[PDB]
Amino acid sequence: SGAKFRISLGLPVGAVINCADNTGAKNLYIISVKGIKGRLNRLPAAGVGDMVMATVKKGKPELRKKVHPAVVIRQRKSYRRKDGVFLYFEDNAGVIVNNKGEMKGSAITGPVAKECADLWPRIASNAGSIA
Amino acid sequence: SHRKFSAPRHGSLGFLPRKRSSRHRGKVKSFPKDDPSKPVHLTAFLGYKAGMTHIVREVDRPGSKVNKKEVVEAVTIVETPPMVVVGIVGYVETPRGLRTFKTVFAEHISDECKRRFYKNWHKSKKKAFTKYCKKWQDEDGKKQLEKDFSSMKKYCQVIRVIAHTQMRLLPLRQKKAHLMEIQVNGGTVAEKLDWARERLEQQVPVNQVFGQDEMIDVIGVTKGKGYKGVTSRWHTKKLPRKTHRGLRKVACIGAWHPARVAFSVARAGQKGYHHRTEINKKIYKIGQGYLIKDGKLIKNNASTDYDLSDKSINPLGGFVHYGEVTNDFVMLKGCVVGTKKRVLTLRKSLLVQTKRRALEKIDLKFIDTTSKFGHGRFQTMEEKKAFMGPLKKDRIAKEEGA
RNA sequence: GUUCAUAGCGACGUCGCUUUUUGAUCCUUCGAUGUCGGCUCUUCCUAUCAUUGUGAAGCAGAAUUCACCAAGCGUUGGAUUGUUCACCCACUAAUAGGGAACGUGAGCUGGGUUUAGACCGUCGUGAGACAGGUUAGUUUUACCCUACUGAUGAUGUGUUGUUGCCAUGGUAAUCCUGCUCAGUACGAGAGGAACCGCAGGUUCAGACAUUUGGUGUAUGUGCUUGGCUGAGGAGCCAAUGGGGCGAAGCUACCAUCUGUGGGAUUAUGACUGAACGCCUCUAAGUCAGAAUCCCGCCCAGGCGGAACGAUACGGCAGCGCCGCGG
RNA sequence: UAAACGGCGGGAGUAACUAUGACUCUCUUAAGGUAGCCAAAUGCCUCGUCAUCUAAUUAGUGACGCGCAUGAAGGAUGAACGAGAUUCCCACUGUCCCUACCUACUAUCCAGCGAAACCACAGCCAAGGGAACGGGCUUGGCGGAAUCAGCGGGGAAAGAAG
RNA sequence: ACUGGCGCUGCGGGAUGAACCGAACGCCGGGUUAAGGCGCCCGAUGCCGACGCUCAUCAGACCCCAGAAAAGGUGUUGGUUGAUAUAGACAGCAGGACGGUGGCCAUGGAAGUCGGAAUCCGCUAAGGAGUGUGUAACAACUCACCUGCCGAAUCAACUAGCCC
RNA sequence: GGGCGAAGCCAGAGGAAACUCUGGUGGAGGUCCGUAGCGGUCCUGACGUGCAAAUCGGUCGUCCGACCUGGGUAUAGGGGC
Ligand SMILES: [Mg+2]
Ligand SMILES: [Mg+2]
Ligand SMILES: [Mg+2]
Ligand SMILES: [Mg+2]
Ligand SMILES: [Mg+2]
Ligand SMILES: [Mg+2]
Ligand SMILES: [Mg+2]
Ligand SMILES: [Mg+2]
Ligand SMILES: [Mg+2]
Ligand SMILES: [Mg+2]
Ligand SMILES: [Mg+2]
Ligand SMILES: [Mg+2]
Ligand SMILES: [Mg+2]
Ligand SMILES: [Mg+2]
Ligand SMILES: [Mg+2]
Ligand SMILES: [Mg+2]
Ligand SMILES: [Mg+2]
Ligand SMILES: [Mg+2]
Ligand SMILES: [Mg+2]
Ligand SMILES: [Mg+2]
Ligand SMILES: [Mg+2]
Ligand SMILES: [Mg+2]
Ligand SMILES: [Mg+2]
Ligand SMILES: [Mg+2]
Ligand SMILES: [Mg+2]
Ligand SMILES: [Mg+2]
Ligand SMILES: [Mg+2]
Ligand SMILES: [Mg+2]
Ligand SMILES: [Mg+2]
Ligand SMILES: [Mg+2]
Ligand SMILES: [Mg+2]
Ligand SMILES: [Mg+2]
Ligand SMILES: [Mg+2]
Ligand SMILES: [Mg+2]
Ligand SMILES: [Mg+2]
Ligand SMILES: [Mg+2]
Ligand SMILES: [Mg+2]
Ligand SMILES: [Mg+2]
Ligand SMILES: [Mg+2]
Ligand SMILES: [Mg+2]
Ligand SMILES: [Mg+2]
Ligand SMILES: [Mg+2]
Ligand SMILES: [Mg+2]
Ligand SMILES: [Mg+2]
Ligand SMILES: [Mg+2]
Ligand SMILES: [Mg+2]
Ligand SMILES: [Mg+2]
Ligand SMILES: [Mg+2]
Ligand SMILES: [Mg+2]
Ligand SMILES: [Mg+2]
Repeated sequence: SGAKFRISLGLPVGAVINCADNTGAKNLYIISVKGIKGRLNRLPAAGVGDMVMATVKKGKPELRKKVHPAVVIRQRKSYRRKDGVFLYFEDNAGVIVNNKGEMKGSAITGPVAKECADLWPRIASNAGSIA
Repeated sequence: SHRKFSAPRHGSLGFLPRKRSSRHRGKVKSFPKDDPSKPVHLTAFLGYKAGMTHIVREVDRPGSKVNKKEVVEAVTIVETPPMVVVGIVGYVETPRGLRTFKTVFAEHISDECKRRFYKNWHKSKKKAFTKYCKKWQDEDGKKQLEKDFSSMKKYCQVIRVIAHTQMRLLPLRQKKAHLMEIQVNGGTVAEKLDWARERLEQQVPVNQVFGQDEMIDVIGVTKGKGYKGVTSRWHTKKLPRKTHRGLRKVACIGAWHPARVAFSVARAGQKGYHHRTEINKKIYKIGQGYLIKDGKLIKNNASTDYDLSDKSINPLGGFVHYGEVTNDFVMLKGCVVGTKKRVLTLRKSLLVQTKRRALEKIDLKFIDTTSKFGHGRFQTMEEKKAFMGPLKKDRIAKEEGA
C-alpha cells in the first residue's frame, strides 16, 4: 500500500481557502481537521491531502450555512517531498467531498498536489493536472 | 484544585542534572555484552565531527511509497583516522562492581599520546612513562610484565585496550590526543589478551571495527548554549504580552504546599554541553581516505557507482569551521550531537538489529559536494570553471603565464 | 427483566464511607494570612473515560453493558458568558472525576465582587438604601534565609595527572490509522472481526542545521530620499534614514535525524493434590501471566573506592627506600 | 394651584365559529397610566419567545408585551458631533498556532564610590500532637567549609495599632 | 447538676499533649514502690516461665486515643441442639423413579413442572397425580424415594473466638 | 501651515414676469486637520526605597475662543469660592 508521509501543514483552523470545484462555492473556511487528536492551545492544522470540515463563506446560498467535508488540494506553504523537492503552490485550494471521499462537484480548476491525488482517487480523476 | 485542562509535561525528567558535562570526550558507560562464541573484536572507536551533507540513493523498502524511488537524505561526516593501541587494562568482577585489576602500557608511547598526561606540555620535561618503558628491556622488568599478563589471564573477566587518536593527521589546532578504553569482546580472556598484546603499538583502522550499512550508537557532548531561560531550556509556553515583570518565565513554580520548589519545575540555567547517547545511527559509507601510489587519490571519497566523478568528500571550499578531511571517514545517516570538530564516540549497538530499517543494504547514487559556505551551486572546481569559462583574473594570469 | 429475584436493575426497609456541595459551630487569625475567575506550571488521588491484561452477559459477529488487577500514559480546538458551572459546534482512543490555604496576585491579568464620580428602577418626607441593573475607576518591595535551578569549590588518598568503577538519586516513551488476514470466521440475512506481518502518522522526548524557512548592524553589496564636504570621484549625518538581496552564526514538526531489553509477579486461567475413601487452581507443591512494579538502556556521580604515570639541584638541595640505626 | 412635591387600583357579565373584551355592574380611589416606548443604562422570573447574524452566540440587531418595578418639563424622535458604552463586517497584522533572531541600555565582571527596608533567636523535611496548617517539640528521614548568577514555593515575608 | 481537676502545678507513665493514670514539690544520700514497663533505641525477663488462639498479596499490638458498621467465609478453633448408622450409615460408582392419569379447572400445547384447589389408591424396593433443566408441545434428563457394590462412623442447623 | 467655503458682489445663459441655472469673486464660523500653548485618553507602558511625596515615553483632546497667560487687586474658616 503506502501511507502519506508527514508534510508541513500551514493551514490552521480558521483559514479561508479557495474552492477549486464547480459546486458554486467560492471559498472554504476550515473549522477543523480530520484525525487531529490535539494538544493544549495547539490549533488543528491541515496540509494537502487532508480531509477537513469546512463551511463556505461566500458562494451559492444553499451551501453557506452548513458544514461540509473538504480535502485540501493545494497549499501555499512549502513542503518537502522525500526527494529534496520543496514545493509550494500559488494559492490554498480545496474541493468539497463527502465522507466517502468522492467530490460533490465534477471538475477541478488548477493543479492538484500529487500527495492529495494519490490519497484520493476520486479527486485525482477530476484533476486537470497533478503537480 | 485540579488544573482545568490536561497537558503533558514540558521536558523529560530522565536528563535532570541539566548541567555542563564533567567530560569533553563522552564516555561509553555500557559496552556490548560479551559472548565468547564471537571472534575477538573491538566495540568502539573515536571520530571527529567534520560536517554534514546530503546524498541521493534508491530505497529498497517493499510496501512503501518510496520503494524503488530516489530520496535525498542528510548525512554526517565523521573523520576517523586509525586508533593506536598503547595499553591493556584488565578488570575483575567483585560484589562491589568491576574494579581495575592491572594496567600494562606498551613501549614507545606516541608523542601526541603523551601530551594527554600534561596540563602544560610546553613547560614539561616530557618525563612521562620514561622509567616505565625501561622495564620492557631488562629481564627483571620483562619477567614482571609476563606475570602481569598471566595474572590478567587467570583473574580478569573483561579486558580493555587503551587507544588514542592521531592529532597530527587532523586539520585541528589541538595536538593532544584523545585516550580511550575500548572493550575487547568475543572470546576467552586468554584469547583476547593474546589478540590485544599483538595490537600493542599498532594502528587499528575504523573498517576493522565497524562495517558498511550497520547501525551504531553515537556518544558525545552537545553544543553549548550558555545560560538559558525556561522558554529556551524547557520550551515552556510564553506568557502574554501584558505580563508585568516578564513573559519568558514560568508563572507558577509550585503550590503553597509542599512549601518548597520541586525538582520537577522548569527553571533557568545551563543549556547545552550535555552528555548524550543516540542509538541506531546507520553507516551509509566508510570512506577510504587519501592515498599516494603514483598520484594523490581522492575519488574513493565521494565517487559512487553511478557518479564516477573524481571528487573527495570535501565540499567546494572545504568543510566550514572544520578544515579538510583527508583520512578515513564514516558517513552516518542524519544528525549527530556536538559542534564541528567535536570528538565523538562510536559504539557498537547494544541491541539486536532485526527490523527492516536495519539490515538494509545502502547503495549511494550521488554525494553532494557543493560549497556549504553559502548557497553553493557547483559540485567540483572543474565543473565551475567549465560553466563560467575564463575570468578576468585568469586572463591577467595567463598574460603573465605567456 | 417475553419465562427467570440477583446478565443487568432494586421497591419497602436498613448499614456505611467521603469531605470535590451546602449547612451547623466560632477553636486560630481584626498592631491585616491580599478576597472570584481565567492564564501558566508542577505534583498527587482513584471512586478508570481511553489504552495494556483479564472475568461476566439477556456476549453469534460488530457494537454495548457489569466487574477485577491497574493512575504507566493521555483526556483536545472553538461560539456565548467575568464566570466557576452551563450549553452548543467539531475533532477524537477518550474528550473521567477530583486535591494541593475552594494550589498558584513581591507569577500575571483585573473581566467580576467590594471605596470615592454618574445614570435608571424600586424603597424612603429626607439624608440615603438595594446578595437590582449599568458605566468609569493607582494591583507597590526581594539585594535577606531556605527551597529549587545552574556555577566555582571543600574533606581524605604525600603532591599532581591520566584512565576508570559504581553506592546512591533521576528516568520515557505514547497512542492511532491504512494494507494484508478478509467480504474471511460468525450470521438466515443485514452486516462483520482478530493474531502474525508491512507501511505510516499523533502526543512526548533528545538532538541537529545538509536542505527549506526566519533573523541579519559581517553595517557585506547594490538602489534610493533630504542635507553636507565648491563639482566629479569618494564619502558622511538623519538615535539602524529607507529599501532589495545577503555569508557566518543562531534557529522552526516551518527543515531533518533518533527513541531499546529482561526479571519477579497482579488480576486471571490452569497442573498435581489432600483436607472431605468423591471433588477441588491450594492446604503442602507446581505452570502461564500484563500500559503495573524492579532493574537494564539512558542522565548525574559519595566526607566512596581502583589501576597506572611522573614525582622537585648543577648545586649544597630537596626527596624516596633500606637499619627498628642511635 | 401639579412645567409645586408627588400619585395614576381589583373582582364579575358582555361582540352570530371560537378567542379576547370594544362595552357595562359594583368594591375602592383624588384620579385610577392617556400619547408613546420597552427584557431598553429601567424585566426578578430570564440564558423570556420568535426571526436574523455564526459551524456553534448567556453577546448584537429586529419584533412581541398583564411592563417584579416604562411613561410624559419630561415622553418619543432626529442630522452633526464624542480620547463616552456596545455588536458585526472589510482590510490589517507575532494577539495567537509557536516561537525565533537582531539592535541599544541594563543586569553581569572589574577600578572608584556606596545606601535602605527589615532583623526574638534563627533558618533541610515527613508524620504526630499542639491555640485544630511547626524552623525549633516527639518519632523517624538525615546532616559537610566558603560562595557566585538566578528564582519567586515558603518565611501564614515586608509595608499600615484592618 | 455532682465531685474532682486545669486555670494557679512541677514530677513518674500515656512516644508526643493544659485536663488522662500515679503522685503533688525545701537541698541531698540510702532503701522501696505507684501507674507503667522489661527484643534494640531505652533502665529492667539474657525466666531452659505456663496453657492455648492466630497467617493476613491493606495481620495484630494496651484507658482518654487518635479510625469503622450491617452483612458474609466449606480458614481454623471451641460449644449447643438434633439426626442417621453392622436391621449397615455418609460420600463415591450402578439401576427402577410407575398404572389408572396425556389426574380436575384453567386450553390455542401445556401431558408432573405459565397458573387455582385439594395429595387418591395398588405394585411394592420405591416413586411427588411431582424439587428443577428443558421440549412449540410431545419427548429426553434430574431431583425425593428405594435397591446393589462399598464395610466405620457420619450428617445438619446454629452459636462465638482469632483471621479474611 | 493647510481644508470647507456663509452672506455681499460681477459676468454669462434661460425666463412674460416671479425669478432660475452656470462660472468667478468674497472670506463667515464658540468650523475641520494640525504646530506652539493649554489639557491629560489609552498602553491599566516606564518608574514605583523613583529623576519626581504624581514624574517620564509613545499615543492622544483642543488649538479665534465659554482660549492661554504675567503682574496688580477682592473674597478667610462653619467662612470664602
Ligand atoms: Mg488555551
Ligand atoms: Mg484530571
Ligand atoms: Mg501591567
Ligand atoms: Mg552553509
Ligand atoms: Mg418476573
Ligand atoms: Mg474564637
Ligand atoms: Mg502581609
Ligand atoms: Mg503571604
Ligand atoms: Mg480501583
Ligand atoms: Mg485559592
Ligand atoms: Mg504567592
Ligand atoms: Mg500583586
Ligand atoms: Mg473593573
Ligand atoms: Mg462606585
Ligand atoms: Mg419618591
Ligand atoms: Mg477612564
Ligand atoms: Mg547583583
Ligand atoms: Mg537506579
Ligand atoms: Mg514519568
Ligand atoms: Mg543623497
Ligand atoms: Mg557623487
Ligand atoms: Mg554633523
Ligand atoms: Mg535630532
Ligand atoms: Mg531577506
Ligand atoms: Mg521538529
Ligand atoms: Mg484425581
Ligand atoms: Mg492462582
Ligand atoms: Mg511463572
Ligand atoms: Mg388643575
Ligand atoms: Mg402603556
Ligand atoms: Mg419591558
Ligand atoms: Mg439590559
Ligand atoms: Mg463575539
Ligand atoms: Mg431588543
Ligand atoms: Mg405592535
Ligand atoms: Mg513539616
Ligand atoms: Mg485594631
Ligand atoms: Mg485603625
Ligand atoms: Mg487567668
Ligand atoms: Mg488550688
Ligand atoms: Mg499537677
Ligand atoms: Mg510525663
Ligand atoms: Mg499515644
Ligand atoms: Mg532516692
Ligand atoms: Mg517503654
Ligand atoms: Mg537494657
Ligand atoms: Mg474650532
Ligand atoms: Mg479641531
Ligand atoms: Mg485621569
Ligand atoms: Mg502603570
